[PDB]
Amino acid sequence: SGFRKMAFPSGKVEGCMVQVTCGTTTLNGLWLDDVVYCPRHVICTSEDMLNPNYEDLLIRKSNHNFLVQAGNVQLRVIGHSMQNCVLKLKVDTANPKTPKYKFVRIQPGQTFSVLACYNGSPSGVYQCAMRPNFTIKGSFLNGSCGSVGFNIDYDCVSFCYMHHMELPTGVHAGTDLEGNFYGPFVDRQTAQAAGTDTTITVNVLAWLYAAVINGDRWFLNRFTTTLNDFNLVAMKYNYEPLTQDHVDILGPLSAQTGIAVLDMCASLKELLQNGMNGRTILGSALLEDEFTPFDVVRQCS
Amino acid sequence: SGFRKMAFPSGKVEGCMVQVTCGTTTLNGLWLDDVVYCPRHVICTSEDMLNPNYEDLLIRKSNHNFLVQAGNVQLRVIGHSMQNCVLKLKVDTANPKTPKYKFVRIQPGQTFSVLACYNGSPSGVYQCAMRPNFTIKGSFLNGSCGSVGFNIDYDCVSFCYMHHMELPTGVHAGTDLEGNFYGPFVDRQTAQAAGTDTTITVNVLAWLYAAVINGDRWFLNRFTTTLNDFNLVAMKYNYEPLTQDHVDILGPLSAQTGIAVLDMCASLKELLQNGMNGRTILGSALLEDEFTPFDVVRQCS
Ligand SMILES: CC(C)[C@@H](NC(=O)C(F)(F)F)C(=O)N[C@@H]1CN(C(=O)c2cncc3cccnc23)CC[C@H]1c1cc(F)cc(Cl)c1
Ligand SMILES: CC(C)[C@@H](NC(=O)C(F)(F)F)C(=O)N[C@@H]1CN(C(=O)c2cncc3cccnc23)CC[C@H]1c1cc(F)cc(Cl)c1
Repeated sequence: SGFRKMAFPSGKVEGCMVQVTCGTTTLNGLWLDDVVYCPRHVICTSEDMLNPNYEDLLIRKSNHNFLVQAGNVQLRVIGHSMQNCVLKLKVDTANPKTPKYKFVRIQPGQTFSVLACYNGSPSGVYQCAMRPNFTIKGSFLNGSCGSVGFNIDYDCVSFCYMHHMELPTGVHAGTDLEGNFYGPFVDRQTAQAAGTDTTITVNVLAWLYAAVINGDRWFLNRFTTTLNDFNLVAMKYNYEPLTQDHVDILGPLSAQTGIAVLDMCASLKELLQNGMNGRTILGSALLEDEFTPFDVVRQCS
Repeated sequence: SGFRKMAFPSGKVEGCMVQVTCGTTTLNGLWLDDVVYCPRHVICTSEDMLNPNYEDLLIRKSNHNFLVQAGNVQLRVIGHSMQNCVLKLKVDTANPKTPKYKFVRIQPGQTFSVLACYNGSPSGVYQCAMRPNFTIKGSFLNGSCGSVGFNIDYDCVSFCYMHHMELPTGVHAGTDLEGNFYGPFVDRQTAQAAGTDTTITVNVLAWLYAAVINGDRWFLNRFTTTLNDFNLVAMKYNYEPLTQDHVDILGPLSAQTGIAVLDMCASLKELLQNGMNGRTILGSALLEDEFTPFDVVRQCS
């Protein structure tokens, strides 16, 4: 027992991280087969960062404008192109450590592991969630661009995130591996702000279940709510609406614990209205929303 | 910006995890060079559980009584010995993925990463701390024994923890890689309990410094404290004593923020007295004690 924020093992991804240099910009690249993926802003200098014309910055460049370095060794760049906000550099050598992989785009509410990297070297791994406002609450410093987020299913690495930027509130934005942003953001040095965030209701409920499973039960009551009454309360507290699909998804945990979802919803409604009355749930004095139902099942089995 | 519970990249350790079976017992082992380390209780049957004599059980075993599997490959065992509570199995193949490593024994308050494994297969990575009562608040199920805790410093893996057991309160106990337990615990199914846990004061202080570095000052106050007065108050909330050593260790963070250590102690005393009153620090509504000064420096700007 016990319940922790857990990331996937990161070895398969560490084997793919490289350093990409263009002029005096350095950041991280993902090396899969014979192509390296990195943010397109690598080709941008500070003079242009304010209002970059990527087409024009790229047209001016050749293979020899990029240097790719995997640990000790230079990879020779033999082609280059851009897909949305990602630069693709073709190299003369396939990565022998390439895992079975897919590129997937995730939905808000879904979680993934981030391997934070600097100068092409993996430095730490943590778990986070795609927020409803399409940011992530990461931990990222200068040089972290091109770090990736991933999930693992079987032996297959699903890459879902590449890091591009930080917003004024201190949260992070990036793209999928095909270079489409999550959220209404652009890759230029300009004032941009995240929309009001909301809480991921379904995840909170999942985590309440994990709490029950670990013997934290003080927040249960005899009562039950409806979906419609619950959503009225949710709306009030900037929680995402709970849909019938969410209810379905929690079916396993509901049957496992003997607490019906609309019962858990009544608990959660009470917690929103009254607070925790000085108590904690799973070592937390706030309602945690970065664990999915699947994560809860994964860890509790 | 941002601050996250961050683990070390697990790849170097993933390449060392194997499965060890003896009789009907299967658990995890750590394959370094031509040695597999695992908990000695792998040789205990369901009858031996209360008062096993491990020396007596081991002398009855042949090399061929132990099955070691790495992926699909059987490793032939060609020798065995016991050191304290760890079994060492000599195998005929040195692990080609052996990283640079050391074995270290850590002290209460120190943090490390855990690679949770089942059947020799890594399933997740998380960060935790050696509690003052010599337990860790892990997340482990049946079959997790042999999972290890580690730090990485400059490509060198410091292994500091091997998982052996769970206590009644749901927390976890184990040994260093020389097989000495942390704490008074024993590898027997006899009645054992964790002593009262206390908060790692030096770590809470470090984490307040992290909050300042990250741009939040709301909890500071105009006061200072003597070290003695600090301890007399903090111990009333079950916090560990802060020592002159701790104070020296916080000097770097003191210098970067310009807040004297004793001033930060005054801030903590007030937090303990007042609570958060609806506010958070670094995303948390309680005082986090599982980041060391070193962890904060590592992760922070
Ligand atoms: C409005 C945003 C575009 C901007 N935001 C801010 O500067 C602010 F205000 F939020 F800090 C931003 O993230 N600029 C990045 C910063 N950077 C990093 O390595 C970096 C990454 N993650 C967190 C950090 C924390 C501290 C310092 N650095 C980082 C280098 C590349 C640069 C960039 C990205 C891009 F997509 C397009 C262009 Cl042209 C330039
Ligand atoms: C007093 C403790 C010795 C005992 N715990 C209790 O009795 C308590 F307190 F949990 F009820 C305990 O941990 N037994 C372990 C359990 N185990 C696990 O795989 C295991 C590991 N981590 C978490 C789990 C969570 C759920 C189920 N299993 C696990 C198999 C091996 C066994 C063992 C270890 C040992 F060192 C000596 C002997 Cl002879 C037997």
